Amino acid sequence: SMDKLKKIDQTIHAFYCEKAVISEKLNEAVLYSINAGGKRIRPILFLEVIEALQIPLTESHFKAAAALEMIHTGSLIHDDLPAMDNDDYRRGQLTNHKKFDEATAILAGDSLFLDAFGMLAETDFPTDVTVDLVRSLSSASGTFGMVGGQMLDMAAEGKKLNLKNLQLIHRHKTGQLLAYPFWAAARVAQLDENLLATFLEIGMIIGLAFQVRDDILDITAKMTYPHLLGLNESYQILDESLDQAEAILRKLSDEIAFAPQKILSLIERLRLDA
Amino acid sequence: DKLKKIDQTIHAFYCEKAVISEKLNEAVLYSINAGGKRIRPILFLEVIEALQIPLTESHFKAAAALEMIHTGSLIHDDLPAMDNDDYRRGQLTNHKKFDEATAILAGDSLFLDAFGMLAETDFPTDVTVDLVRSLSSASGTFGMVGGQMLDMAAEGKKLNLKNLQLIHRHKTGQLLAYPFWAAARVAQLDENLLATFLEIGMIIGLAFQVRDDILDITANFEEIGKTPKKDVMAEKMTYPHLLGLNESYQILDESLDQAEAILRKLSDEIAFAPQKILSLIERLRLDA
Ligand SMILES: C=C(C)CCOP(=O)(O)OP(=O)(O)O
Ligand SMILES: C=C(C)CCOP(=O)(O)OP(=O)(O)O
Ligand SMILES: C=C(C)CCOP(=O)(O)OP(=O)(O)O
Ligand SMILES: [Mg+2]
Ligand SMILES: [Mg+2]
Ligand SMILES: [Mg+2]
Ligand SMILES: [Mg+2]
Ligand SMILES: [Mg+2]
Repeated sequence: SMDKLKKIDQTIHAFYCEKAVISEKLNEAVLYSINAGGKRIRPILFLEVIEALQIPLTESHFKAAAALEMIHTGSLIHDDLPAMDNDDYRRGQLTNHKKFDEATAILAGDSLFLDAFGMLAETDFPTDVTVDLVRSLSSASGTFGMVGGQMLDMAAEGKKLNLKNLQLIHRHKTGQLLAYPFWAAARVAQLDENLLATFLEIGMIIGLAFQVRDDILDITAKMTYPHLLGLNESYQILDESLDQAEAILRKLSDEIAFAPQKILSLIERLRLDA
Repeated sequence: DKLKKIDQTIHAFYCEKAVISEKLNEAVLYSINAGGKRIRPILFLEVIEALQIPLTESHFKAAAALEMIHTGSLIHDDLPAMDNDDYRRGQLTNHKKFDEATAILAGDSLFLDAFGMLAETDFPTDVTVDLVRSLSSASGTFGMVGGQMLDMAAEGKKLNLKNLQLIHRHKTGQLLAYPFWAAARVAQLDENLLATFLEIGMIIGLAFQVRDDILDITANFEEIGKTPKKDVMAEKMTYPHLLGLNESYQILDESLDQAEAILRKLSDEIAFAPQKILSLIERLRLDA
């Protein structure tokens, strides 16, 4: 009903504006990175799986979605730093450290990480649900998730590596937090164990597809699919990953009260053509 | 020994899961193992014990989470764009031992991992959610990171006592208040008791930064494990810079006195044995 993008941004603004401000500059810097566009694929997938499962959307679903986006946004800020990829622009816009300075951007990223779990604990979900969501969000973001993947992507700089090493980087650097929204929606829906596993499986496939798509675009728009396998095979892997994800979603819809059309449409907009 | 077990708990979190990056685990564990007084996690645990609750592995995990955020804050605080120290805890800072990128990510890990650690306890789930909300509140934009920004923005500025307190209560106060509040929450105490423990923690937390400011300009490298007098070169707003050393020593001493008096008063209102906590506060006292 209400535009999900607008509501997600309003949820985020409300978190920063509802409490007595301590540092105006910190709030400003954090919101700069939030308001600097973003397709919001991660929170949108969470919300769309919730609706697909016939659950009416509430304030709390938007907060859980927002928590996820805050972690994603924080990782981008740090990834751009001079000590990291040292980029002056993300999406044709000044990166945080260039808009402000290096110390501000390090702290803005730290805030988004730490704040996200506060956003997530503000929901009205049953408390056992919230605890699992926190555990899994940490697992997907930290030393055994996104941060680990970031370290391996650095550790990788040194070498040609095989498929196994490329998949290891992607799985953790990006795969985990693209899969989280699928698993998390299913957990909020209180689905049984094997359904949770299926939803996580979809998410990992979509995470893979998203990273292969990235690699293909970044050379039509080092340690990548096109470099490792060539373009032809990269296109093939993207296409069969999306097919595979779509087939599992359709099979669920033939088995439980699940209406994934909007998800299937979102996935269809990721496709690339020769 | 609590020190030993806190470290054991952090080690197990990192070693008992399948490693993704050996260099990340190495960088994180480097800063942990370089040292630290563990005042925060120890305070949490001593409150629990003072309230007559036998310690369990779950209390140590909650304590560890708190130390993990603390350690993350130090790694970032030491960075060249922040306070730029080559030394922390007697050893090379993370960014000098490895590199700046590694230090950034190691700090990030610690922050994100800490909530995972906290979520692994066997506490009732409403308790855990309360601790998560309050730990985030103490640590983030409205706590420690908020105070870190104020501290950087105040360099070279002539600020008043109110502004200085704001910096200190947020960058340092929040995460020393948290362990008192948190232990009382775990203990399931009533509202006015939670507030009393929070107040003891805010008193101790502000005093701790007064103490740190003092040490910065009076202690030697071997004593503080970090490069002396950075506050002077950087023109930080500090208690000695605003009020002078003499009044700063006075404030520290009387703040510690107040915290102890409230703790002693609690012991004739509920079942509470504060001796180890009082002992710990006594080790914080400074002489001019
Ligand atoms: C976890 C994150 C932030 C992914 C960063 O990966 P890259 O560094 O390869 O991606 P872009 O900067 O091109 O987004
Ligand atoms: C002053 C602050 C808040 C940072 C250092 O805290 P500690 O003095 O507790 O440092 P470690 O013992 O943990 O090294
Ligand atoms: C969150 C932190 C680090 C508060 C203490 O600030 P300082 O910068 O004075 O701490 P030290 O580096 O002197 O330990
Ligand atoms: Mg990168
Ligand atoms: Mg990058
Ligand atoms: Mg500092
Ligand atoms: Mg410092
Ligand atoms: Mg200091």
